[PDB]
Amino acid sequence: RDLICAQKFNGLNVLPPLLTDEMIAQYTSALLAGTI
Amino acid sequence: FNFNGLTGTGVLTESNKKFLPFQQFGRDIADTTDAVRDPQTLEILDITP
Repeated sequence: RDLICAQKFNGLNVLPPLLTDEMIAQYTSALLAGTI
Repeated sequence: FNFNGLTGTGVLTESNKKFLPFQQFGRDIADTTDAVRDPQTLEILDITP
């Protein structure tokens, strides 16, 4: 958007998490399949 | 570049912003120039680091 692009030019940055929100949903299935 | 005393460094590209006839400058939320009108020929330009 505008704020996100504005801060990139100045020098600020945001980094992606190592574990994506898809692998997290794969851990939870393992934590939930074993319990049941 | 040096536009009427305002200097800077950045890439110049053809602009598409809807400037009013009397306007001369385009400023941002961080108070940094983004667009300007050439003083010799009448057009619009976009400046970006």
